[PDB]
Amino acid sequence: ERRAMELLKVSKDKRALKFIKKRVGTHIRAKRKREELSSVLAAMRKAAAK
Amino acid sequence: APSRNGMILKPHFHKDWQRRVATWFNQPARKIRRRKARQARARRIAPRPAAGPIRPIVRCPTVRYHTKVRAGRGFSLEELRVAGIHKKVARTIGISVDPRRRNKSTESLQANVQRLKEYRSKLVLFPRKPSAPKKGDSSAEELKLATQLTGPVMPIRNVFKKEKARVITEEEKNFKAFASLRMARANARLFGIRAKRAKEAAEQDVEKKK
Amino acid sequence: GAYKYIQELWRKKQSDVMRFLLRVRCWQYRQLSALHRAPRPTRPDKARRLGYKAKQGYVIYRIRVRRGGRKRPVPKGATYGKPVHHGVNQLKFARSLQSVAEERAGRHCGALRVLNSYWVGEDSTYKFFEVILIDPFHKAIRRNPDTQWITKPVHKHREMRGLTSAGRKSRGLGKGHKFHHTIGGSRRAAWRRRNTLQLHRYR
Amino acid sequence: LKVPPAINQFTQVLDRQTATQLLKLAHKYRPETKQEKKQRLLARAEKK
RNA sequence: GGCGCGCCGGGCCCGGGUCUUCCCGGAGUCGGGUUGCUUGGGAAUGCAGCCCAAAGCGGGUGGUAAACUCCAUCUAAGGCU
RNA sequence: CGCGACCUCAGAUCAGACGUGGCGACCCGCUGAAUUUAAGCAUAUUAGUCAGCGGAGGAAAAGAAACUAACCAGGAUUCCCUCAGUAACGGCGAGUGAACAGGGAAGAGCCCAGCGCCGAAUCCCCGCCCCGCGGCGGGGCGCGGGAAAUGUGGCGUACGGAAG
Repeated sequence: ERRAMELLKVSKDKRALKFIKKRVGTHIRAKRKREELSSVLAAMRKAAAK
Repeated sequence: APSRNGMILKPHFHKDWQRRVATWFNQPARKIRRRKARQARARRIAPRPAAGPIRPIVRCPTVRYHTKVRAGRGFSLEELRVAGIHKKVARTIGISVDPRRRNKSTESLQANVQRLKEYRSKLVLFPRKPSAPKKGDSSAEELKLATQLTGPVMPIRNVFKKEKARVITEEEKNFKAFASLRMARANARLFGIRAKRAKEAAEQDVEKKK
Repeated sequence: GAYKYIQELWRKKQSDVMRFLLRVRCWQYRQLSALHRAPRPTRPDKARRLGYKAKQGYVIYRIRVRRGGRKRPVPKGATYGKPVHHGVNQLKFARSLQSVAEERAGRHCGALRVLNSYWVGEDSTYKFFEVILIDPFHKAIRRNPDTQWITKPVHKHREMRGLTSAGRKSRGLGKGHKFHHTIGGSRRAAWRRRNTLQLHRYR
Repeated sequence: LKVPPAINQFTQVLDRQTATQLLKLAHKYRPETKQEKKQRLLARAEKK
């Protein structure tokens, strides 16, 4: 999770999808999770401005 | 060594079958038990039917047996509630109960709301003590005349509605039987191929305009 | 109230916290004996799912199991026979390193009855399990209607005959198309139906 | 060992003049003894 | 012994239909990669080890691998009969 | 230095209750061959069978669906007839091999962990009388000990459940 939130910061969101697959499960098990991590990442890219 | 003309054939006696052989010499005074302990059953349950809690109107599935009707497991929980009988009171007066069954058509749902009134009416119900009855409990004349039932209760027989001999109109005779089976086969299979090319041909008119 | 958060935090082992706790505690089971009693249950949440209550009767032992596989027993390594059956080093056990826990609690404590088990630590040679058991003569258990299903002479040594939920899984049963080799009671009796001749009288 | 921060806040504890003062307000709001329930349950059947 | 029916003696203060507002569930497990046994199950029917190891419009199943999709049908990781 | 609470851990011919061993014809959990078939023989076959070890009962085991379907839908489990020597495997060679639908025997259906309301409302052991029992159960009386908030009992669990 920490490591996949370091390819999402720097926008390599394919390699990151292709990295989460091996760990957690199938292509749709690595989809919502890649959609969850992006949204907490996007959280702390708000709470810094405020 | 096969002689000559003569069918090839594969036996499964290569195991030690003899050590597991089953015989039915029992067969005659195994029947005469069932029938005895059968005969015990309903002397224990006196004026209650030996035919037991009543089985619903239920089909047989798939395209082979889908013309038929048979007895089932139990009445669905939207056939009991509409009629006016509860699920834990229905067990206590010969009406079947099953938590799984479905209601997908209304042609086998109206047939099972009427089934439970037929029954509710023709039942005979005894008082709690012989010396003090109440309200829904039946009179002491039926109960005199009332008695046990034999064989399935209101048994479902095979049914079909008749039809007359008819003068055919001039558009029945002008209807193809084989060429209407072949133009419904053609449009079911090819509709996937149809819709993507009415899309790809209408895709190119949008591009060359803009 | 508090048992909603105790479940969800044990489901976070790869965090910082639970990584530390499943480490200190596991050092501290390589130190004590290979079967030993435990004063109160460690995961009181997870236990209370698999049946436990707190009342003068129940009890927990905490057994440890050597980890790994099976190696086929013959002198030096010389299985005399055909080539298929030269196999000794990559074969496996059909039941589990759970149920081997439920059983060794079972044999030692022969008065008591097994009920269920659950996970608690692992190392690289050891897996550690806790293991519920019940005194079937304590008047508390004899006289709660609910419990008395266990006191009865048939439930003797459940662990030994594939009956506990950790037990059941090897015998290969469920419902449907995926489990065809059991229809009948159990694996053995599928086989038997398929191999009789059914010799009636007239034939 | 590097005790992490959430389990590390249990070494943080209330001091001496507050710990012997906080058990004197709770001294007036205790639950009743087990012997008190024999003159409270019994005290209903005297007045009624 | 077994059913039925009085006299004293013990419990037990309990039931259904319309309207509003709350509220809901089993984790090192499901799941995969690999290795060995098993099955009539064929790009693996079931079981086990070692590694990786979840989700909540979510999870299994739908007999040929997968991506992109609407439907159909069951609630798995606790228990008795 | 002492005094007291808890937690984790000794010892007893301490008070009262349990296990071992036997028989094994049928049942459950393991482990497990080679003769022999292929006119040779290594995969296959024998066969998850023989021998080995373990646990029970008057039957065992299974059991109210993470079920079959593709229908105008059946509705726990076991058992007989059928489905079939089929669909599927197989040096595609010898050879092995189901299920669902259909019709019968038998027919019965339910309980918690968890979310939270009801002053633990809950249980075990002991001293004393009245009855009483060769399945130690019935009532009264204990400033009698203990278990328990690291969670006992009551309503209650997907067919939904609760309060007003």
